[PDB]
Amino acid sequence: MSYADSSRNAVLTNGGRTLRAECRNADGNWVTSELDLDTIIGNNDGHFQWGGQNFTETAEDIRFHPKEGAAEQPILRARLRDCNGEFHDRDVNLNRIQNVNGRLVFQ
Repeated sequence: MSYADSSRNAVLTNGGRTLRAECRNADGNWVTSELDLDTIIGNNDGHFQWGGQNFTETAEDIRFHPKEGAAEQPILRARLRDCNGEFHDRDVNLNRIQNVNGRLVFQ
């Protein structure tokens, strides 16, 4: 499924630039993994782009929701600024992020 399947203590850090979460590895051990969103997440005029990087420079009000309601769906929403210079709150499915033996990687 995703890293969320075996992740906890998932909170955004650095102002929504770092995704910190504790995910179990292939052995079952809980590993604290951190993925710089700003390193693999981009904002395309109000649209999250997996593999963009530097989205935080055009993103504001970044709030991470690892376990959304009873759905426990990891989604990240923030205000995405467009090339014109406006802002529109968007949301992205962090389910793309999986855990490989104790590491967080986007897919």
